[PDB]
Amino acid sequence: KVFGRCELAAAMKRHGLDNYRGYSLGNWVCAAKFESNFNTQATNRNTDGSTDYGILQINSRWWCNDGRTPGSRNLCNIPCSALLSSDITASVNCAKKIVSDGNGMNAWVAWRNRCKGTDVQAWIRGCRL
Ligand SMILES: [Cl-]
Ligand SMILES: [Cl-]
Ligand SMILES: [Cl-]
Ligand SMILES: [Cl-]
Ligand SMILES: [Cl-]
Ligand SMILES: [Cl-]
Ligand SMILES: [Cl-]
Ligand code: NA
Repeated sequence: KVFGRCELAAAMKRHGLDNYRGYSLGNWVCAAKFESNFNTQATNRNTDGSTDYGILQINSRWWCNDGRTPGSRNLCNIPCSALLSSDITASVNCAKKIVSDGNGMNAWVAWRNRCKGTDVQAWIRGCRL
């Protein structure tokens, strides 16, 4: 599924991400824009052989099982395929664990490089929320 901007903002708010760990909804929408362009089926292979999955490009090194990432963990206790669903519940629940891990949203390098410190409220501007 390719979400619209305000469509995703609404879905993220419905699943309790808005101000989760103090990160406003615009932070989460911005991260999803640059990680996946709002596409739930986004995948990207890392140089180390891990893969990133879904709207928030969650990595198989730590967070999900894809059976092809040696020495990895599965701390969200999900198959990485769950992260590609039209239903964002598994991505949101796993993102809540990642953002609790100690470095907040810096876990998402695209958030650090493209969203952090910017006017992230622009990402939810106009949306009925
Ligand atoms: Cl957009
Ligand atoms: Cl915001
Ligand atoms: Cl594996
Ligand atoms: Cl594990
Ligand atoms: Cl699995
Ligand atoms: Cl959803
Ligand atoms: Cl933080
Ligand atoms: Na894994």
